[PDB]
Amino acid sequence: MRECISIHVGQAGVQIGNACWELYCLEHGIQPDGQMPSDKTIGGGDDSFNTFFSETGAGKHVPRAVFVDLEPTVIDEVRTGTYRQLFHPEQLITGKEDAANNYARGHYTIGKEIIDLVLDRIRKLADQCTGLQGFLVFHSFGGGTGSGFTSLLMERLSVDYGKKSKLEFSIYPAPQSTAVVEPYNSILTTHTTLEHSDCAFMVDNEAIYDICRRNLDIERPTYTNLNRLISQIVSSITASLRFDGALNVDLTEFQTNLVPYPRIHFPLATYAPVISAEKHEQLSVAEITNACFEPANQMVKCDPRHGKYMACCLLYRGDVVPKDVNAAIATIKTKRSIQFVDWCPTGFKVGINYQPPTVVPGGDLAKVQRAVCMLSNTTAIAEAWARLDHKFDLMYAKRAFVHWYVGEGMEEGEFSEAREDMAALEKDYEEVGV
Amino acid sequence: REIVHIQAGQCGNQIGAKFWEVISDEHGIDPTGSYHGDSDLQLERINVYYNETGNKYVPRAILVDLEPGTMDSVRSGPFGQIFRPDNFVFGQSGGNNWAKGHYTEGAELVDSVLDVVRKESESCDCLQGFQLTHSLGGGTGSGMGTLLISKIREEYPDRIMNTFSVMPSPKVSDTVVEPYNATLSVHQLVENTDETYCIDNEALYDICFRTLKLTTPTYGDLNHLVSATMSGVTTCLRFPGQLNADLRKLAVNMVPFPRLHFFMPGFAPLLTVPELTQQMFDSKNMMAACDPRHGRYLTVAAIFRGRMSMKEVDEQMLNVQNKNSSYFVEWIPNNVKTAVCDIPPRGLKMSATFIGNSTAIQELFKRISEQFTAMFRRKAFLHWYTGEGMDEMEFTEAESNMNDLVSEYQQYQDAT
Amino acid sequence: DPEKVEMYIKNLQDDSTLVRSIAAAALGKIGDERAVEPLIKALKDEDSRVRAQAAGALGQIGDERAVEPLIKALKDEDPSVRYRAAEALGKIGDERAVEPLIKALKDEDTTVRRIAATALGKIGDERAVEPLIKALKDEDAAVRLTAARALGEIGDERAVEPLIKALKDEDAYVRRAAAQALGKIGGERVRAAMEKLAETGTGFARKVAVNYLETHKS
Amino acid sequence: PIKAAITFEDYLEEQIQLEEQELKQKQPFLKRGEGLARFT
Ligand SMILES: Nc1nc2c(ncn2[C@@H]2O[C@H](COP(=O)(O)OP(=O)(O)OP(=O)(O)O)[C@@H](O)[C@H]2O)c(=O)[nH]1
Ligand SMILES: Nc1nc2c(ncn2[C@@H]2O[C@H](COP(=O)(O)OP(=O)(O)O)[C@@H](O)[C@H]2O)c(=O)[nH]1
Ligand SMILES: [Mg+2]
Repeated sequence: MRECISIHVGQAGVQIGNACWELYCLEHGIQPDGQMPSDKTIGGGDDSFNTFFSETGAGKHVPRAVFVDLEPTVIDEVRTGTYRQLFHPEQLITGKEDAANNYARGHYTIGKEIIDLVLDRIRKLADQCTGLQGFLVFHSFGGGTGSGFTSLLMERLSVDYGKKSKLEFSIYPAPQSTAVVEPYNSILTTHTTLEHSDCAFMVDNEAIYDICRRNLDIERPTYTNLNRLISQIVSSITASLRFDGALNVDLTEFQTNLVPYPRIHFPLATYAPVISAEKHEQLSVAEITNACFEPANQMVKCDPRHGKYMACCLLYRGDVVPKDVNAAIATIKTKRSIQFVDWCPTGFKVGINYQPPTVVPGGDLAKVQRAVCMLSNTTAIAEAWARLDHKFDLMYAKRAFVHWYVGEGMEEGEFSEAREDMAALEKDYEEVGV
Repeated sequence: REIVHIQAGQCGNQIGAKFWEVISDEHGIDPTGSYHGDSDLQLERINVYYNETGNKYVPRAILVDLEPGTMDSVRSGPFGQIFRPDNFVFGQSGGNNWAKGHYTEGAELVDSVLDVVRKESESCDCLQGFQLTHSLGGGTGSGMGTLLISKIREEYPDRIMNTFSVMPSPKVSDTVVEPYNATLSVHQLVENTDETYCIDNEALYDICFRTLKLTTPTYGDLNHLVSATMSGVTTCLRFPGQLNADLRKLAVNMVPFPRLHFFMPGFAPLLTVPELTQQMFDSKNMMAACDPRHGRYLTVAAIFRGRMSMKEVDEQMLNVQNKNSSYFVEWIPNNVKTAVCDIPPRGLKMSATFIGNSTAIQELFKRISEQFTAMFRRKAFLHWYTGEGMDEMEFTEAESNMNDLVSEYQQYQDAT
Repeated sequence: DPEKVEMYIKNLQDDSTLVRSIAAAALGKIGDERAVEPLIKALKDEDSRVRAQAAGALGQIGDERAVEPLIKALKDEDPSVRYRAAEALGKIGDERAVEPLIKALKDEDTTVRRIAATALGKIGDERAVEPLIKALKDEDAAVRLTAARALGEIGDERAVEPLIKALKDEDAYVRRAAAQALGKIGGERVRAAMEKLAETGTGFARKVAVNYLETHKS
Repeated sequence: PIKAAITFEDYLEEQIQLEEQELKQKQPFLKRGEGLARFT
């Protein structure tokens, strides 16, 4: 089998991790005390969903997950909540002084003081794996911990876990809220992580916020609303990894056929349907597939119509038959104009995970019998980087706030090195749109 | 988590006691230290300013004055029972001489203050830093207060240093040497604090007389404005949220350049969401005597307090930046942060507090520099400063540092 | 275009790993036999993303020169490279890849085991029958699916009894592939086995046996 | 109770002489950029 360690870094990472593991538990029939009455083997279970949960001798199913924060506040809520008994206490690791929205504090001065404990706990976790396939890293781009400590951790993982795949669910900053220096942390973390990451799924908080207001009629979405929606998307991506099926596409096949090219490893995710519980008829495979190409359902504000596709993967779940997907894909090719690059292989990769989408009780989403998540490697994603780079440029040209970083163990030349790398990444996207 | 509060001298202790009275009522703490509130929102971040033994919350406050009379007046007050008696550090002879506060009597007392600071800091899981209330025109709050900042800075260089500094005005105080004291202190604050809220006696006097129509203002009337401002600016620190939640996140988002850390505090009312938004950026509502329209905002923080729509606050805040885009630095994107707390201050249903890092603050520094230079050119009263140890070159260095500060604000005011 | 092929061949030696991997992918799409030797050199590239693209390109061109280098790429540290090489070996269809692909069925990675199984069926070599029969009992349903399909594709009767057991699989797609594979093999071995299943067998297995005897008459 | 001095620096000239009327009867410092050192 193929185990996967989830690492949740900083407030955004930890709070998203709470939403994911709450959903994984519901999807798999695991109670908050870790007991799965369903599991036939008590020393194991059905060793397919065992990719994400190890199994105690008592019959306790424990997430193969690490939660890390520089301040204790967030993780103290996990330690005293409904799932206080789901995770091991040593999998919840917290410092006392957070990074104060400063990449340099997360990566150098404060982050150093916790990194060795985190790696020891990952080395312990890895020991309980039959064959670790890799890591799933959840973190914000804007925070000092999410940016600095994630980069530091990714660098250290590469020494003795290099051969393992590393995928990151990253929260792209949006001011509607933002710390003024988030563009700095965002560019800094993207530059340092780029060479040690296999694929990075960005989730623009403004896009998720707007879907909540428009699709779920939530006047003032909280991070809970946002995280519940994000976790539904995360679940669809990882379902192939947690569920046994003939039509489910394995990590190796998906990462290779979506990000085969090294630096340009940022796919756009689109999820459908997003329906309010307040409402409801049944959406067909063709209807949910059509919705994948509407910009309203995108996780990052962008226009794939303005760019070229390098790869496209469709991850269905629920009452979905292959022949109905083939018919729906054929239809959209005759209406929509999905332009692929002139050197890339054209075609869609399709994965069908049989268990339909589960909704958290009380959550604003309706229960649907079929859902899809489209992952498309489009050059349009350069628009999102251009936005971040521009805000970085405005502040850096006047050296605004730079002193906070240079006083916390970081060299000023690292700003220009990170920015030049982003400018090269922007040029890479222009070069493939040939 | 914990913030250590220190109040030094006449002004420092009077406004400091008023601060504790105001936040004690908001948090449900009575003058005996007992909690008698009816909301869990109150005790969520109570540990930031109060120590617990259990059935008692005690302000983490250190009270310092070279003149013993000040500790007597604070002890006689309503909350002159909550402060821990051992945390009162009183001398015998005060006299508006910065050199006596910084080098003479004040230096003789400072180590005993540091002993209490040390003792408070021992019982703190995560000390955020220090908050000092003082005036800059005096001798103890100014001279000893800045000595305390320097000594604390070199004992705790990894902790944020915050001050509420009361800038003197000749329209309020008759002491001729106040420009010297203020200039000597500003030099210390430039090098040793992370954030300084400039509370200008010139603006407080003008507000009471011209806006509040009080023909006979007292220090109590000026201090009513100060306390309402101090409560508002610390709302972020005292209640749950995310915006400028601790002293370091606040400084990282408010201070683009290390020396440019002097804030202009504003308050409304002196009562709709559009009204609170508009009145907050009105020169008439500023606690520093500077017209914000005569400078640009590098960074701004706004705290709204009361029952109101966070949706309408977002609409109004986006609108005020849109309309006045010319007044904000174009090279610091999304430089205005908003916090909305449900608990309003006592006596008001809706209120808002502004914290701006505006280049217009140079108008206040120019005023002090003009007065200092007029005095220093004639070498007026230098003898009793140098007669207490102080060097003449410290006057020159302080003057040049303050003029450098003015020029930096002007540089970024005119920048692309 | 001949000038276009020559440009991508030179790009296989560029300092940038992105330029090298795009050139290997472009050369696979073009399919010129001039690129076979430079692409075999790109299989020994320091970067795995470049090695994998070169391996995929070699399957697309389909030159037998790449069989030995692709067999070496099957023992690669990166699973994307072994997947891309196993896929290319099945595509070229050289039976020198039968023994290496048989060992690849025991690979730690599911994508490799699936791709090796379907590549073995594409080659259709009778040597792969015993190893593919053992792949029917795989932990992953997608591997069992491709093993059942491959056994039908090869068509040796040794797979009849194990394919009849696959008609009782937990996965619905695996059971249907096994039934299709039994029909593809055909003959007296399958007919006699379906006769037994039509009277004794239950559920989908019985249904398949009864349907087989309906469409296979006289 | 506020005791105002101010009319402008004319109060300074009046007080330099008032100080001389009382006479008729009868340390290392912080340098500029010293705090900036904390950002290295
Ligand atoms: N989707 C989502 N975004 C979040 C969440 N929490 C914070 N964010 C976003 O992340 C950014 C703030 O970074 P944080 O992750 O909170 O900071 P951190 O990782 O804890 O780092 P420090 O604050 O420096 O300790 C902002 O853009 C927020 O909108 C969450 O639970 N979900
Ligand atoms: N706002 C305010 N200013 C005051 C108050 N008392 C004195 N001041 C100011 O404080 C300065 C006098 O110095 P001070 O620190 O009070 O006296 P010291 O004890 O000898 O240091 C002048 O700038 C006064 O205008 C007060 O209660 N409130
Ligand atoms: Mg945080």
